[PDB]
Amino acid sequence: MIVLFVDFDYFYAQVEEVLNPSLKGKPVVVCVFSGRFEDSGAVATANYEARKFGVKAGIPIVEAKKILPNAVYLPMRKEVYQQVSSRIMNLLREYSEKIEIASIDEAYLDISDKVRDYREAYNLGLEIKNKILEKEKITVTVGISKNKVFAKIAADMAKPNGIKVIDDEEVKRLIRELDIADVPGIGNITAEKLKKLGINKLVDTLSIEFDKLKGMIGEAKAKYLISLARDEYNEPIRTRVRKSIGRIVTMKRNSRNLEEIKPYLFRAIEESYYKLDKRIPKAIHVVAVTEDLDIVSRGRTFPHGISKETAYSESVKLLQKILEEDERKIRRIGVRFSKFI
DNA sequence: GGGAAGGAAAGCC
DNA sequence: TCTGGCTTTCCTTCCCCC
Ligand SMILES: [Ca+2]
Ligand SMILES: [Ca+2]
Ligand SMILES: [Ca+2]
Ligand SMILES: [Ca+2]
Repeated sequence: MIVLFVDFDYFYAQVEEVLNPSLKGKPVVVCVFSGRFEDSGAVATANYEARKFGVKAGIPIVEAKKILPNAVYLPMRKEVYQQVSSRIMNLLREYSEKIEIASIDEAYLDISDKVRDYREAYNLGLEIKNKILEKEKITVTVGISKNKVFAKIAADMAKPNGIKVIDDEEVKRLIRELDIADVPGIGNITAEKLKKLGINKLVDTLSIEFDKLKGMIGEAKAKYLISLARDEYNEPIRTRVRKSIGRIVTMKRNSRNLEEIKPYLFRAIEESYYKLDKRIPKAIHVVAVTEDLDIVSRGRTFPHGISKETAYSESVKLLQKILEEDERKIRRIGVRFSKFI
């Protein structure tokens, strides 16, 4: 199998640069303003001009401004990025019927039936990069290898505006030399548990007692890492279908007063229904982020679709259950719908 | 013994 | 200072079915 992975560069910030070319060369920071106070919220992303200074996804906007007070700060316009992403995904479908859209800016294409070797795969990658640059002015990084995981690692190694092939020989080298923390699916918590077992490389998971590995990181992640280390990871490219849609908002001030929370909860329901667009959910979950930042949720599944009026009434009962069962104040409140008909 | 199902944990965008 | 958002697996409990 030959997998070609596409990952758009500094996507949100780059789209803003495409829509306003005068921004190019300047540090641009895309913000997610929570509306709680002046500049409260976090950075969604920033272009490398800003990132090279530590301004990146997830840091508080206030911290970003301490680092680059003169950068351009723009509020996220997800809908615009989503429409642009959709057009690019449509261009990629021309290169393969087997495509897995993984996120707003990533796609895996199985090009096994399209090219004969990595030389041809590489040339197709260039063709794709040029087509997207021609049509949308967006640069991307392409990663090519024998499976999805290595195709993604290839992209990580080449971004931004790059292309890289990790052939069979290099896959074996990486199994021995790649920091295991850099393997997709291994976050800080799993990386710490592994470091604690002396596991710093994929190859190391083959010499540890399986039960010891499984007991520390779980059966699925252990089987996952071992399959990669054995160079036997096989996962087909599959069409993805969204399984959940929701909206969660930040309240002006923390609270556990039902009447004060309701307006936010109902606003989150309205926006969620707008985002469902014809999809009818059979399940609704009310999700609350407590003052200490913990996440609590209560849901209900119906034997039928949930009308908006039913979403309103059931959401209150679920929020009451959250308040009746938890003692903390709520900071953020929302809903999530799933189990579509 | 183990499949489902609810909610938390963890991962990545 | 900690936005928003989606997916998958984990842990626990029910019950032989969902
Ligand atoms: Ca990525
Ligand atoms: Ca990207
Ligand atoms: Ca990692
Ligand atoms: Ca049951």
